[PDB]
Amino acid sequence: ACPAERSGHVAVSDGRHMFVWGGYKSFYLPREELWIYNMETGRWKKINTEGDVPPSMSGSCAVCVDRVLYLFGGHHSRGNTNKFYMLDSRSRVLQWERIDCQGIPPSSKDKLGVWVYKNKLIFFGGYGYLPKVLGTFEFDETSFWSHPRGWNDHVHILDTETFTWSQPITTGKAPSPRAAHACATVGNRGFVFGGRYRDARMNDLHYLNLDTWEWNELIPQGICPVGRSWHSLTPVSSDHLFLFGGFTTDKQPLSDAWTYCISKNEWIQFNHPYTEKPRLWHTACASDEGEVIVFGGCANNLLVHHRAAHSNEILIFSV
Amino acid sequence: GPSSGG
Repeated sequence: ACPAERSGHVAVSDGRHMFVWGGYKSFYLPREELWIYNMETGRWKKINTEGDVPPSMSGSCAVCVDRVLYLFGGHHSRGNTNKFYMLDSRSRVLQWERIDCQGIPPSSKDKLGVWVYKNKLIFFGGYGYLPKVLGTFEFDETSFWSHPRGWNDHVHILDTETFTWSQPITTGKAPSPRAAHACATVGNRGFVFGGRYRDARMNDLHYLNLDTWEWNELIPQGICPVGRSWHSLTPVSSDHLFLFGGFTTDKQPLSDAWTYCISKNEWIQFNHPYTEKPRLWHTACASDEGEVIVFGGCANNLLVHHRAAHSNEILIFSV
Repeated sequence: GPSSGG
């Protein structure tokens, strides 16, 4: 029992079960399928969901808060969306619910990132159509020749107490607009690393203070990882982020792994047995046993669609 | 399609 290979899916976890949905391969994976990976046993279970099932999408943004799945955005066969769904997995047959949220939602987009803080889901960045909204938008000129698309640096809050969208008034210098960056939350710090913007897959590291809404840039002393998009960034402790895979400005698929030590502001390269298994647009989830479970994604330049090496392998890192 | 902008 194993799910088909795919890139651009979502994977969220409670530390024990990892829920996999969506993505595409070589096209979109079946919308009603929810794959559950037991991190302790290593076994899969497919279930068919009901209710307001989202369309099959890549680049959607999902979270698991107290075993409630939330999903925003993505790209389906007719383009980007800004719909918001929730799937309670706490129990019966799982039923999707499309949440008609109050307030101004974000623009339709995919390949963004989210931080979870108290009752708030905080979404940053992504790629989609021209957006009233705070922040900046920057067109992708390769989309001009349909609807043009571009990157944003937008921060949006969905307050789960009321399912109301809003935007915080931030201080500091936001990261540039970007997509396929990776976000990770530790405490009240929402970290974002890398991502694609114009002609670069970037190497910069920021966090947004989720209490005071101040942006900070982190300059680590010493060797930093090469700039990338489509990588994963995973909290593995109150003081370490785990970086794996991605895709460089020069289209190199990556298999390096690093841990960022927050308190020392330092990157440490991480040796592992998958140096011959680069992955981009995979997912990664931390286990309660201190592991990082990488699933899916593409082993080569997925931009050459007819040659794309999509994967269904589980990679287990012991951090 | 899905991969643009990354």
